[PDB]
Amino acid sequence: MQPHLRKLRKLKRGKPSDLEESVAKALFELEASHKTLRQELPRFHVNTVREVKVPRSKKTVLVVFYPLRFLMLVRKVQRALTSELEKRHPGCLVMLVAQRQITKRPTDVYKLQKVQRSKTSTAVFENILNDMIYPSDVVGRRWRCRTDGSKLMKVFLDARDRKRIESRLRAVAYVYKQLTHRRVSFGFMWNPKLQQVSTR
Amino acid sequence: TIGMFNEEGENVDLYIPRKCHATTTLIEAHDHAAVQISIANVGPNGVINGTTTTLCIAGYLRSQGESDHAINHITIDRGIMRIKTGKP
Amino acid sequence: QLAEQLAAKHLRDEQNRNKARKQELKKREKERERARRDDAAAAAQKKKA
Amino acid sequence: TMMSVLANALRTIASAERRGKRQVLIRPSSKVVVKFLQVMQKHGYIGEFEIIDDHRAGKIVVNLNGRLNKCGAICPRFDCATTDYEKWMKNILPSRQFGFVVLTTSLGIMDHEEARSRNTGGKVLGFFY
Amino acid sequence: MVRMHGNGRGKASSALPYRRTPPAWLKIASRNVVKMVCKSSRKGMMPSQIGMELRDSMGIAQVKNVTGRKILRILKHNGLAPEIPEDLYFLVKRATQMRKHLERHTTDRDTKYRLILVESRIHRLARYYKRVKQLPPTWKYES
RNA sequence: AACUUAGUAUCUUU
RNA sequence: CAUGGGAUAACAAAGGAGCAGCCUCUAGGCUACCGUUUCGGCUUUUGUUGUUUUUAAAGGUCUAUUGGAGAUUAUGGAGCUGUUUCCCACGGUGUG
RNA sequence: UGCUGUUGCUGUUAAAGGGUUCGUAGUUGAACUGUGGGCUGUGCAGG
Ligand SMILES: NC[C@@H]1O[C@H](O[C@H]2[C@@H](O)[C@H](O[C@@H]3[C@@H](O)[C@H](N)C[C@H](N)[C@H]3O[C@H]3O[C@H](CO)[C@@H](O)[C@H](O)[C@H]3N)O[C@@H]2CO)[C@H](N)[C@@H](O)[C@@H]1O
Ligand SMILES: [K+]
Ligand SMILES: [Mg+2]
Ligand SMILES: [Mg+2]
Ligand SMILES: [Mg+2]
Ligand SMILES: [Mg+2]
Ligand SMILES: [Mg+2]
Ligand SMILES: [Mg+2]
Ligand SMILES: [Mg+2]
Repeated sequence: MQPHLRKLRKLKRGKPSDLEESVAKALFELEASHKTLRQELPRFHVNTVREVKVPRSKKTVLVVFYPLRFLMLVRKVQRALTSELEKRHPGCLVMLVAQRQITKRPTDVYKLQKVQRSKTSTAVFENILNDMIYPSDVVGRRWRCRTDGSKLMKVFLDARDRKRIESRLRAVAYVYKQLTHRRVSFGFMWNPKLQQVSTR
Repeated sequence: TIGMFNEEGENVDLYIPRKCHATTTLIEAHDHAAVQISIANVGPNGVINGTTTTLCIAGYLRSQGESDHAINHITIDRGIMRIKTGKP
Repeated sequence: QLAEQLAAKHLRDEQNRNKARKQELKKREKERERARRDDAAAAAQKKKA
Repeated sequence: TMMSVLANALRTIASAERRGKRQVLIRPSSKVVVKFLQVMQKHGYIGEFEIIDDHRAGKIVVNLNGRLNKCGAICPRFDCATTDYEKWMKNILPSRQFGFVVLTTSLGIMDHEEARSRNTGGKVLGFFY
Repeated sequence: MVRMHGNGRGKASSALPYRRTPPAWLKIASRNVVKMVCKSSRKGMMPSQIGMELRDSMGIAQVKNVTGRKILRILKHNGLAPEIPEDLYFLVKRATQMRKHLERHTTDRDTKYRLILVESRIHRLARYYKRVKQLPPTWKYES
């Protein structure tokens, strides 16, 4: 088969989709002729590629699911790899997300005690959000419970990263709602140590 | 529409006491320290036209010395006092 | 007697894990060689074109 | 040491309401405390409240209106059948026309009126009016 | 220390940061951090001292934040964990030193009072460690 | 409409 | 005593290298299985019951061998030797 | 008769905190695994 098809799982090599094929060629082309990615890509492959429209905006989001065992590999070169993939795919935002299993919360206390804590929905959803914003880290988290009974989560980021993530925040919130079916709102703190929220 | 109402829809309350505009506390008939303050509205010119805004402050707040702070908060809320000076 | 039973189970476990590690190393090398064949045939196509 | 987080939270709110504050900070937080606040909020006795995450037992900031007179936990939990509701309203509520006894039931945390409507008993958590 | 045995109400303690990510300027690999932890342990240093030296001279604020494992966990995985838990070891050492002083100073009743508190602390600590099976059953501190 | 940050020295001193 | 509900709690366990264990397609080669201080039991069709045996199947060790995963990079680690995209109105950010 | 107080007592001065500390039974004991979306209609929902 095509040499660039080993950047996908062997399941999808037979009949790759258009987006999976395009990502595979870009990863294979980046496997060479790139200093930082040549050291890590050869051991790396992706699971699937999914497109999200992100309404009230242009520049749809390409979500690239990869196996969780490559988390450290992706983390080391996430910034460079995201930029190169976005360069190869104009009019798109690239989101590298690790495929994670979720263990349904048992109704039995003895089964609850044996649940792996990284398989819980809360841990998985936080890690998915951390994947989404990776260069920036969560500096604070709050839940506003309105008088109507709704509870909305606000995630604060460091204001020093505003020029690198503010444009993508709307895309991040929608794709997070797609993957996790939970809502997240974003804010910026110029002094996270003192809980100082940036006004503008 | 305020107060105790009958099954026949008749208000059975003797009267409806005032509520403090700072703490939403009922002002009792024996307070004698609760005050009512009227602030005149001002038109485009510096002249009061015909109208006032009324504030009710419970007597306990005045005894604690927090009536001035409460009146500051209420007037800022109602748009009477400016919370800060303008930009230079 | 409990000591021999416990030791035997531990020995079986170490043998099982060692066998699995060898098998995974075998599949890794076979796939790596196959990847070499794919790249070599890619070079052959480049020579044609 | 602190034995009941819920009792600490409810007492903090009651003291702040008694002192006439507009905001009150709660520490530490818990799921039971949040559910108690939501029942209070659904009936209009408190305004907005915010849960602050500290990677520990979190904190809560509660916006207080002037409607809450008193809230308090009931210790021990004192399990309550469907026939014991009128007994508890008589004992710890100012009137049969307002105020709520909050219980924990297998259907969730809810006030006594909703618990009677769903025909379920439980364990008394607290009260507010 | 503070509250148990002596009605002290001190609050001094560390305040761990909210953001757990290692700083970007820390270029050291996790496998090397594990190596230093084991190397420091082989020199006889206790886990508390190992963390402080890494914090003071290597810019490693939290071993767990860098490697995902606590220092004692790393020592246990490498077979370098102390035979007796660190806090129990230090309490036993203090009790032995106090008893050595009391052998000559028989009228130091304040030290005798402090010794009672230390030995009581040892026995409560031993009860916990035997329950969680970090101490062999029939472990007993002998005066 | 509940602010994005709101100084200051004196005396002795192999 | 029976049964529905699982929020609040209780009992028990565990103290996390003190740890389970990746499945799957095809070939094959050996080995019957259990009893065992004891010389003993041991499926079905062979018309039936006893006796002696086979072809086997079904497990088990091994040689492989196909295709899929993996919750943590083996194209790795350590030891060893040598030398354009995006935002904005053109500017800014990111990766080269 | 809330003068036996589980509901529901009192203990600075009226009756009543043990001189201090350790401490076994006993009583009590922090947080967390979490409560879903979509569509239609409807309701001063609201900014
Ligand atoms: N220090 C060694 C320990 O001895 C233990 O064995 C000891 C215990 O089984 C038992 O000791 C008991 C003890 O159970 C019980 N809780 C208290 C009792 N005082 C002890 O008894 C012992 O001590 C007293 C005087 O101190 C002696 O008169 C007596 O002869 C002795 N058996 O008798 C043995 C003493 O020789 C265990 N082997 C183990 O805990 C450990 O090896
Ligand atoms: K005890
Ligand atoms: Mg003490
Ligand atoms: Mg083991
Ligand atoms: Mg009586
Ligand atoms: Mg009576
Ligand atoms: Mg009396
Ligand atoms: Mg007296
Ligand atoms: Mg608890």
